[PDB]
Amino acid sequence: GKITFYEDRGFQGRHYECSTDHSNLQPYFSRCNSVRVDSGCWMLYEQPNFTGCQYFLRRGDYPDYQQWMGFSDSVRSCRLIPHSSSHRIRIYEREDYRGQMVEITDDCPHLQDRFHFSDFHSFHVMEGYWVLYEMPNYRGRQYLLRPGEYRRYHDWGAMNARVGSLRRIMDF
Repeated sequence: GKITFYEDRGFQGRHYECSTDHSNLQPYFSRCNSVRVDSGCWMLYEQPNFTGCQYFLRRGDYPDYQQWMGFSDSVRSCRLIPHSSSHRIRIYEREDYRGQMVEITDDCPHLQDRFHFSDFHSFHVMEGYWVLYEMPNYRGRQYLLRPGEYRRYHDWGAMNARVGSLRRIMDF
């Protein structure tokens, strides 16, 4: 993967070219107002050590932070997401994998309108990498889901349980 961060919008100012995970981008730039993703899928984080607001970016140009649904120009850590040939997630109605469950291997732009139940509080990522979104149609706060278990919203870095859609991460 290759991503370039720029301090000013429109791909101006101090820039940093990156091809790896970084827990601390502050030595290389103090603000990020535009990005060019040359290759790969990336999760950016507002704060160091993969904390704070999260943003999913893939191949393409982002001339302003609003284009990655940024809450500000802060980017202080990043993950290159590895390739997934398959995606499988279990979605549960209640915390700790209780209540109704559905198992999917595709994207879901609207959780509420699609299944047999109406509430979504825990997830088991069986295969691949996903982005969980606060609102329908892949909008709002974003949370990376990696293979593994998410018993309640704190496990996915949320400050509350609001969710609305789910997208597989695939190359771009």
